[PDB]
Amino acid sequence: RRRQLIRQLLERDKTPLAILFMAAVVGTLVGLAAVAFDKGVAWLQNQRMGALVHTADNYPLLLTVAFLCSAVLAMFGYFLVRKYAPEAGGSGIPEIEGALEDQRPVRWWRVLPVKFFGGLGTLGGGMVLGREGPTVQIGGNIGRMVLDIFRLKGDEARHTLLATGAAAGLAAAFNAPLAGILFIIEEMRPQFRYTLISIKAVFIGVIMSTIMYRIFNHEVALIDVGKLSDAPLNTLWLYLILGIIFGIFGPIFNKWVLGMQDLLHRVHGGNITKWVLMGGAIGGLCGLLGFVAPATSGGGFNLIPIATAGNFSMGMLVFIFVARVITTLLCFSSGAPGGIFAPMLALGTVLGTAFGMVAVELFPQYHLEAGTFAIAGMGALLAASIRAPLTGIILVLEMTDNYQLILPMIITGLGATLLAQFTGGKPLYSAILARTLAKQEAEQ
Amino acid sequence: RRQLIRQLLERDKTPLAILFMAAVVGTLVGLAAVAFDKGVAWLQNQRMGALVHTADNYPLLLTVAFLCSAVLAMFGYFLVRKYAPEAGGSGIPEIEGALEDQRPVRWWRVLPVKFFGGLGTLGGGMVLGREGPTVQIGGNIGRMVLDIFRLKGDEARHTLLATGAAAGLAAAFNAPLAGILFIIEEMRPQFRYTLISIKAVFIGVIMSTIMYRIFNHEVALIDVGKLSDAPLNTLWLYLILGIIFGIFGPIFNKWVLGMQDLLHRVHGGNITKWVLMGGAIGGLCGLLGFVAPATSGGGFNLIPIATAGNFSMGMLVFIFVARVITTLLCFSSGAPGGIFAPMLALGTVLGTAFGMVAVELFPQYHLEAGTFAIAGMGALLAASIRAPLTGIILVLEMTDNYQLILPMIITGLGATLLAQFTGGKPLYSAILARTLAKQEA
Amino acid sequence: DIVLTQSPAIMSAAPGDKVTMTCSASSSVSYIHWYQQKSGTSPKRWIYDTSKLTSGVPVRFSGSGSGTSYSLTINTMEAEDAATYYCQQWSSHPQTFGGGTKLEILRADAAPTVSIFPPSSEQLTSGGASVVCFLNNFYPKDINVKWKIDGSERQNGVLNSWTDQDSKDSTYSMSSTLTLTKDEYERHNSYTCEATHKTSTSPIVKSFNRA
Amino acid sequence: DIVLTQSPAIMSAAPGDKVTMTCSASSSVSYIHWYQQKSGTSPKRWIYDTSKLTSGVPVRFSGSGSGTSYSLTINTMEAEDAATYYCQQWSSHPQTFGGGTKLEILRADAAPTVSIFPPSSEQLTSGGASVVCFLNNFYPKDINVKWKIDGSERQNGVLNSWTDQDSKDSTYSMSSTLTLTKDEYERHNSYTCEATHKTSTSPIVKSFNRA
Amino acid sequence: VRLLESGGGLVQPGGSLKLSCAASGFDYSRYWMSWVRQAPGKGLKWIGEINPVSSTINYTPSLKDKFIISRDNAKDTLYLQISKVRSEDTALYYCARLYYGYGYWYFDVWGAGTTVTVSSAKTTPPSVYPLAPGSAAAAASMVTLGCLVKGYFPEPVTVTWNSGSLAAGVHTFPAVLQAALYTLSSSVTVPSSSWPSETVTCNVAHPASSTKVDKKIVPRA
Amino acid sequence: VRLLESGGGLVQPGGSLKLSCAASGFDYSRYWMSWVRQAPGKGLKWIGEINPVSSTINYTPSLKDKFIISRDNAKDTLYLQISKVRSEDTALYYCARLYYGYGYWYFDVWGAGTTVTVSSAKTTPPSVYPLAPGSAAAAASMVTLGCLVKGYFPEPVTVTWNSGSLAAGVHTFPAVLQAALYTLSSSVTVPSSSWPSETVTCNVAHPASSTKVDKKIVPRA
Repeated sequence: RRRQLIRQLLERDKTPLAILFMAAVVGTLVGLAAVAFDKGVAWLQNQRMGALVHTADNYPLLLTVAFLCSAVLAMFGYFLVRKYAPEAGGSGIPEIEGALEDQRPVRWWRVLPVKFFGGLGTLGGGMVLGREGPTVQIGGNIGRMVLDIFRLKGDEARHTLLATGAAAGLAAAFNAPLAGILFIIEEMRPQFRYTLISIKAVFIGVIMSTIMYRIFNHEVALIDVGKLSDAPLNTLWLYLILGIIFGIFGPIFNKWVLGMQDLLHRVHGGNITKWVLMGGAIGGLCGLLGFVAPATSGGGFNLIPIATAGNFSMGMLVFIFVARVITTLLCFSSGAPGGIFAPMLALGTVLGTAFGMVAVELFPQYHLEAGTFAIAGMGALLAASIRAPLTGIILVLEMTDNYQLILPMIITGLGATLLAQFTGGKPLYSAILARTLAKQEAEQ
Repeated sequence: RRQLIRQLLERDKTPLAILFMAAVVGTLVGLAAVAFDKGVAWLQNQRMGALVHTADNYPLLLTVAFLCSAVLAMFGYFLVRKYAPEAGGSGIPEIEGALEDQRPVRWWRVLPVKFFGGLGTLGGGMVLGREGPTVQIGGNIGRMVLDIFRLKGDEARHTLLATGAAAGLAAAFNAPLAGILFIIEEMRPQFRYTLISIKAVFIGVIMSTIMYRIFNHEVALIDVGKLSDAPLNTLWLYLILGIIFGIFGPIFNKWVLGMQDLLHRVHGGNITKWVLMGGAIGGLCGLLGFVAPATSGGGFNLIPIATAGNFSMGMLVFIFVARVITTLLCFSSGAPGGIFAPMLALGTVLGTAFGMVAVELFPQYHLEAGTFAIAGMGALLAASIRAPLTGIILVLEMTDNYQLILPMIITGLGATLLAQFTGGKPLYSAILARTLAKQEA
Repeated sequence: DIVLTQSPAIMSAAPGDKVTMTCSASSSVSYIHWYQQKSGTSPKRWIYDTSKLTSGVPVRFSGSGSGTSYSLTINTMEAEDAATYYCQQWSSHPQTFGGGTKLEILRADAAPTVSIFPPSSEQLTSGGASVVCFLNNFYPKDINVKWKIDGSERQNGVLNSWTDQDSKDSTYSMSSTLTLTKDEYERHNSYTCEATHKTSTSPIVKSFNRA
Repeated sequence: DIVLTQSPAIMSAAPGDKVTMTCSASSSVSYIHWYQQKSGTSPKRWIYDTSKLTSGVPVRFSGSGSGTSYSLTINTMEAEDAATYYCQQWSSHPQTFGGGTKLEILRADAAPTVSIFPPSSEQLTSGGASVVCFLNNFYPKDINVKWKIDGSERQNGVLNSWTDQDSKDSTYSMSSTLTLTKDEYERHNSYTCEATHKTSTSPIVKSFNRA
Repeated sequence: VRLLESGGGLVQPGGSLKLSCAASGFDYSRYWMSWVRQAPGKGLKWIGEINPVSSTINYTPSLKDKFIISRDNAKDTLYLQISKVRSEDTALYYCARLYYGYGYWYFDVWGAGTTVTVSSAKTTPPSVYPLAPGSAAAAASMVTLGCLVKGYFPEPVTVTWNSGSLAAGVHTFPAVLQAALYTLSSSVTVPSSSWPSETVTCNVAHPASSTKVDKKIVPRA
Repeated sequence: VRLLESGGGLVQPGGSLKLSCAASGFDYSRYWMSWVRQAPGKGLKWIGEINPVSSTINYTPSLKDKFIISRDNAKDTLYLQISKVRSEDTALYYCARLYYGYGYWYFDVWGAGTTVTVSSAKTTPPSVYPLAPGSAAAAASMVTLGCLVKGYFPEPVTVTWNSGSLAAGVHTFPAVLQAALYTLSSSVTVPSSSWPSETVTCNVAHPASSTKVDKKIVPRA
């Protein structure tokens, strides 16, 4: 079996040119797709902004149209999902995680148009969901579609072009090449057995889709936060404590996200109308709140910079947090099309900032700046609910660009995964596949 | 399927023993690495001090430069030949093997031999890195506490071996992420599933980085400052640079391997023709670390200087050739010490040179040679050792120009792509393949 | 170094008109930029990379082209668009600017407001005696000033100056400056300023008498 | 808040000698820093975090200690080494400094080179009369002065004023000055100044006579 | 963000001057800077560009040190020094901050320009004379007044009314040249029911001789 | 790397002043700035600190509006306002930049200082009186000269001899305050052959009162 290894070693890192070239086309498409999707969601949130100006007098009438637009679009989104592709509701990352294990179908002819226009609906109405959901899945199907359309054969070409689509999907959603790649090879890939995912192909995919994203989204970062201060070595223990706090809260969040999936199922019982209606009702509540308290609504990217700069009061923070846990659950849990990845960054920021506030007053000898705790805490909910620290860290890092905060970021992150383990929480992406895969067996 | 649901619900669960044991491994590897770092420093400084004492008489100084380097080199090659041949050269492939259960981790031997062996080769100013020594030293440390604590299981044997190897790279570059990424991209059993707990590898690296920071805070290994940016119409240039690294990547692998052989003849396996040729190159090192220090040493010194575009074109080409020669002669000659470091320094110098050409050719792009320096810096590591994702994140963590992420990836990828289509192989694997096949044949 | 040549050197449309000007270039150039320079203001980066608008540029403005010809278009031009617009390339070094296309606005008529001004008393303590006469906000730009010392004509030592077209009202204004000496002016009593313009057949006359 | 108290208040030690000051703290402190203040200059950072020599600091300096008690130490003191060492914590807030410890070159004794001075003529052109008495260049700093007006002891309107140690000989100077109104001065004749310094049991007397 | 260039005005032919452009509102290192000039009445001419680290400076097809461009990142200031000044070099000089989109560089924000006059003439403070309507002003709705600015050199001058508080209804005619001295007037219109009742002052400003005159328009007594 | 505090001097009790630190040689943001004063010949005490984004300003346990720290990164400068000044506040005031190693902060680099004297006493020039040895002393090895700079306020005076060229063997003693005026004396031991054959002069500046004076020590005739 050593002789086998010698033969393998000498044959390492060889990816059929077909695969490579096909990853390239994959990335390019996912990029354009995500670009288009992003522009779509923007256009719609702008339309809705335009109607609130046409009715800018009459207060209740404005509160009406805010609700009704959000209603109408959310419904339209929930519909498309229920009526044409149930798999494309909720996130869509576990759906892809499954596909990689060969345990789920990649019904692209369905999902692509449903998840796309479906999300365009839910995100475009200002619901509390990210774009990673839609684009990761959309990304995977694009990878499937071009595997089909080109009839490429083999386990490699089916795992690889599915994974590179998935990555280009995260990369194009955050402008975060490395985060895309790291996500695949830390969370996405078949977690329990060896697989034939060519990493070099994953790359080319992501490269393309980042280039695509940069062509149309040049010269504006999603989160601008500026160069923050440093953290002295005697400051480190404080990030570990923050990590612990995230570590206990991590699974508690997972309970509610799952539990809420259930408690909302009853409200509609699986009924296409009780759903779409409940769908547009949460949706309406979103457009409403995206006016009377916009920090409680929307994707969350907008208040990240604001909180990091320490511009919110303590009151205002605790409010934003509570209001955002509620609205985050209500949208994701209710099986609307859209990731929980983005609003998890937003919650981790707000929570980390709050810790930093308290940290600042209690330790003036440290010369603290709340905003370093905001950035540490930013990817830490992602590290105790999704349990992909390495992805969270390198995502935050790629986005906030405070590499000097590498230690506090790791230490917070690690402390979060450690306490999220010792309090018996479960990789929220896994647990959703386990519920979905089990729900398929236990109805036989 | 049923099995998978059982697995999913049981994912990311690491026996607390393993975690706690990782923490201690990192801590030791950190301290070890620190101490090793200080050692090499100390000895380069001794030699600096003797050249002060004989600073008059020109050929007398050129001699003492030679003879200290000679004597230390010898002491290194000896300790290696006489007590642990496994700990000559890099020691990364040696650990890669151990991960595959195909090599032994004779720590009782390697620890003292690689340590003091390296202290000899590095401390005499040889063209070798610290990653070699620290990575291996790191794995054995992980082995040793697996032994000393009698931890049982495949997990505990692969995990504590890996976290040690990571902590080892991390503390060698102050690069936590590069440590972990290296494990799960290059070090791990490349062809079968394994039981390396990533959460455990983290904790290791955390500890060893904290260890490194405690003694080496407020000094970056490479300072380069915030470089300029790269416009989109400039990207193609990094792809061309990547292709150039892609062709030369394997060509370098040839000579590094070929030279391991052409130098074996000179000694035939004989502990005396070895140790003597050992201190002969070693002497030529300290000698050159005086009459042209850029051609000698670890190479970190000239990175900043090249990135700022302070070398002329002549001076660069020279430094390149000189450094290819000296790099081979030191690593190829099976002296204890990585080729990782000198590969960065080669990549910078090559990249810079490309950037110079680039600048004069395209004034409308407003280029700055130093952006090609930083692209190229991890590009040789992407075409010779073929671990681009570790290369990028390593350079990124060390040069901190996140804005150059695209050029860095594009160059890197273009290098792994052309080092595949010209039939080169992961230089760390090819060394294991040589070593495992020379075992059975 | 690419030579860029701009279509009309001076053009003239009425608000509401779709308007196009052109930057033709000596070799091939790609991604050109355009600058708006309103009267006595600095250039303002207007359209960049062939067709992107700078922030705050009305969407009434657009850009296109490729190779050797590029254009800038205003869909329904507006009167506040009177500037000279330069195009500039930097796809080839050194970068280079266009000749400029001065867009001028066509509007309805506007009668000039004439104002006559006797040589100030400290200007008499100087030695000169410049009698000034403003014609303000007229359209079109062709106007005819006429000077009449004691009913009789003068045309020696007169100086004229017109402003550019105003940015909001698109009208012109003109100054006329009769300069004499202290005595050469005191040896007359009546000074008149006579304004002939499209809007009046019979010249608008304004005059001051020292006595 | 934490009060640090440096033990030797002032001290002397001959060049090339082992010198050690304390800095006992009222509560528990970590990683204290030390500043050297030379005479009439900006304090400089010397030792920090209990003991790291700042870039520049001669290797003969050293810190250590912990919890409630720390110390700066000089193996082989030097000339350029005398100055004031202020410890400082910022382990607790607000940060605090130690009293300071003045480090002084101990040396060979010197008897004082006494000069006595008659009030200037111009000072008298004003009805004041200061008798100055310079006791220059003596080690140790410990001296006594005492004036004799017509051979009689006098304590009023005497003002005494020592230099800090010299940086050319490490000796003290001191001046005594006795001020009297011109009248007051003029009714006395024998004015004496008596220096009583450790290096003799019979005082150096230095005096003059108006007559 | 603002670029406020200066040091221009009058120079002797063949002689030389140094323009400073002082910047403030953006990290001044980070940015390639540039100079572009514009001869009176004519178009735009790129002179040169300097990067932040001063390690690249291109000039246009110029001569020896016809131009010298430099920058002081400490002071946030760009410098242009011109030698052997023949009259081609009579222009408005713009310091511009440089940037890109896809990567083809443009001139991002332009300064206001200083004027340089190559001429052998002499710096002359302007005379400013009030222009109030003749003693029988048939005062209609809206009284028009102005002030006359003659006998200055070089260009330019700037006229504002009541330190800018009066902006609506103000003209200023381009100065005309006469025997190497420039002349201009500036008009302004107010409600008749707003003057003489209220101070109307014109603020003329000749930078070259560093003069301000504030003539205040007194009705005719 | 320079910190330059100015603004010091004489203020009447109950008054107020604005001390100013002006910084060069480093990126002034990123860095915390601090104020530490030294009550004359006594303990160093810390007044306060201000972070770079001015969103944190900490003082010592000190009364409400006593100190008001702020800074303006644009002008690269740090201010301190003392309100209701009293004699307590008479002190040497240094600004310093804050750093650390393990993370317990230290005072990195200090300015020279400015002295604030809080006194109702009026500024008052000094009188310079020479101190020749009398027609009663037999000129030995060394001859000791000197001047008395009596009756000034406030500190400092500068005393040099032969425009500072006789730097050897000089002592200016400390000034001592009395009934709201200061007196200091200054020695200059030259050899016996040096003087009266050579001119030994003393130069005294008290710039506080624009006083510059040169008083020649001629022997007691």
